[PDB]
Amino acid sequence: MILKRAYDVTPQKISTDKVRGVRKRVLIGLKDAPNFVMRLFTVEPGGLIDRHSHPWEHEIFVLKGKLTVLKEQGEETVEEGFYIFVEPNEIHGFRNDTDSEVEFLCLIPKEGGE
Amino acid sequence: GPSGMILKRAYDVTPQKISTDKVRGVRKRVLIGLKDAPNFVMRLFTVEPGGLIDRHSHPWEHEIFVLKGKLTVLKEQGEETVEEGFYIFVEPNEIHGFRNDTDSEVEFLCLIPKEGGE
Ligand SMILES: [Fe+3]
Ligand SMILES: [Fe+3]
Repeated sequence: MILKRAYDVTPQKISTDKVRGVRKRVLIGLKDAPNFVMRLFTVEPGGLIDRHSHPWEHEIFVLKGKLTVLKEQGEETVEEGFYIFVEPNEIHGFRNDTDSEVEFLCLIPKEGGE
Repeated sequence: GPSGMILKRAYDVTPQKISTDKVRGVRKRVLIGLKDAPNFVMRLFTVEPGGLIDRHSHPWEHEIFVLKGKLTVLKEQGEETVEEGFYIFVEPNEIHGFRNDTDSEVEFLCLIPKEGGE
């Protein structure tokens, strides 16, 4: 059994053509997980995960702040305490329009890698 | 399967009492359940003050994230208390349980493969 403070997992900075101002922690990865993986994303102020889709679902829980969720069309802001279920293949992305860090848990099936 | 995305305040799900031989003082909200999940389910557990999930095991893993309070985790050998912001991975067949030794509600997310139900 593994019991650990998520913050103590070293975050990975992501900065690409589609993702900016985002850090990813892999809490429960491929090494441990038989079926699905647990990540914690931190979105800096003005950070963005542009619209994309995958063959797998997402299960998300918003831990901190106000998260702007990009949808196939339009967007929706949610707060800490919301969960999000993204169906396979659904276009989605995220933005932080606030002045403080936003955090959310994101779990995917293992085929999605970590 | 279906398309779209569900976005919902977890507290708009009513916390239902769990009452079994091995559980007392616990409520559960099914967030992403069997009716919708392709692979694994998401539940939010509330352990009332003095609540207890006795040591047990099952043939699937747990992935847990502590949302509120101080959760006492029971292990095959001894116990350990963790707090909001901790994650827990329980291997398949690993003995585990939980207790709330504090005066206030403890909350944690718990995800299992959907073959274990919701
Ligand atoms: Fe995605
Ligand atoms: Fe269990």
